[PDB]
Amino acid sequence: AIASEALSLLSNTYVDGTEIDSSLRIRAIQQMARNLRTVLDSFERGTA
Amino acid sequence: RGMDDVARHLPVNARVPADLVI
Repeated sequence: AIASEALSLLSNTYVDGTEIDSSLRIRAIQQMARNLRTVLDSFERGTA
Repeated sequence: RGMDDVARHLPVNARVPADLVI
């Protein structure tokens, strides 16, 4: 689960090319890739 | 502390006389 004001950043950019929004885009990318990094092995752990 | 190696993203050994136990 991702929170509010968390995918709305990942859809479009309400600003025009700001660095803090690059940091704010690389944070949500990680908060959405990390859970995948766990659930891709979780259904291997189910076999254990 | 450094901030520089993170702001880019977004020798010798002497012997001792000791008492070794495992």
